Amino acid sequence: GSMAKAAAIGIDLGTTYSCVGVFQHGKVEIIANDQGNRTTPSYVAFTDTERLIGDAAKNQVALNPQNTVFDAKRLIGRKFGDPVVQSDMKHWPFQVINDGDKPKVQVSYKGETKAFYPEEISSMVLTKMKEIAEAYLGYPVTNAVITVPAYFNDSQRQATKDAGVIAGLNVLRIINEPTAAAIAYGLDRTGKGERNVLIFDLGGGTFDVSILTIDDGIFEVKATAGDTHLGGEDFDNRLVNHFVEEFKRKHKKDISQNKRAVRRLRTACERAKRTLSSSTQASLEIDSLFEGIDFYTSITRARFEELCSDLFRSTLEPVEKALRDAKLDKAQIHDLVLVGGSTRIPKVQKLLQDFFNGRDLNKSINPDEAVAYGAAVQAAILIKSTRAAA
Ligand SMILES: Nc1ncnc2c1nc(Br)n2[C@@H]1O[C@H](CO)[C@@H](O)[C@H]1O
Ligand SMILES: [Mg+2]
Repeated sequence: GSMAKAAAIGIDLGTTYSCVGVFQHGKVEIIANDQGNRTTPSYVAFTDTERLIGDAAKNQVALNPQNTVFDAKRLIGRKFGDPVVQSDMKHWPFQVINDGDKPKVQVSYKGETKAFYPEEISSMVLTKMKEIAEAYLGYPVTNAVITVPAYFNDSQRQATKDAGVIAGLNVLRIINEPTAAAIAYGLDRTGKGERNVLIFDLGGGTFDVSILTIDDGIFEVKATAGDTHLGGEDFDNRLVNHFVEEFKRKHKKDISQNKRAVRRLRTACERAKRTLSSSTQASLEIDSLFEGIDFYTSITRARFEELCSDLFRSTLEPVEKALRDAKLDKAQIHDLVLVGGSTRIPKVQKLLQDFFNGRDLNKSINPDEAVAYGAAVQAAILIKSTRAAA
């Protein structure tokens, strides 16, 4: 009569990391990739023999900086002359060129110089997320919901759909990232009456706050605010500067000019930063860091919290601006939702909870997975084709 339908998937197409989920048997499964990772880097690398996507691209970035592309989401649907694009290009090791006032990334690939539109790079990341899902389900996937930031305009939304089409996906809908995080908690299923929800999204490179109103499952974006220069990478930079100074004091050597030693220090700092979210102290053990000197040290959570103290406190400024813009008071917020891996930091949680006078934070769904979780919930609703009974 009627063949069983393939499951639809939910994709969080992130600036630095992407995540895929599927809703089946009344629950969401966040799908790990073939290296066992629940999130996949939004990186594409180009060589003379291969195109690598995800963890394989990110793991070879150190020696291939010119031909490894990341941050395509900062370029998608924008003009080459846009001041945002011009500033961002100074920080990128890959070439960004001007093709009719549209940015393109130019790399060496399979013996030739090749330029790609940002949507083409994003389609390569979406192809990887589709293959991650098909490896778990064991059949081809066609339908997907893709999320975008709430501030994305029409051009940015259309370029995201185009990336989906190039990847061979049928895009069911483009949904806002804060709306997807709210859906993950079922905040649109609480029935009649208005609810005000604040989504606190602290990423690798940016911070976004959104205030939504939910009335009978209908979402309205009331206010957005943030900081483009505040994320997990700034906390990593504070630890790097701390340990460079520490090596200087202990061994009377400045390591800051050996890229490999700085990179090995930064990699270790980011992992120590993660350990400090669960432990009160973390060890740093690097062999032959500089001039055959082993660097074995530690950092307490109290010292890390002091190093980043100004940065953590500055997350409350966009919260107050969003509340003024929404014309609401903090007591009028019904639910607080955490998004992004950097929200696992205990001090960040404490500051926000203290600001909202001890209120509980929704953090039960892994913050790096909440957006994809909500996108997978929506994807399963959008493919329903039930015919009413008499
Ligand atoms: N448990 C964690 N505690 C502290 N930080 C974390 C954690 N997990 C993740 Br993931 N991060 C950081 O989140 C950002 C995601 O782009 C990166 O800067 C990661 O370092
Ligand atoms: Mg995100």
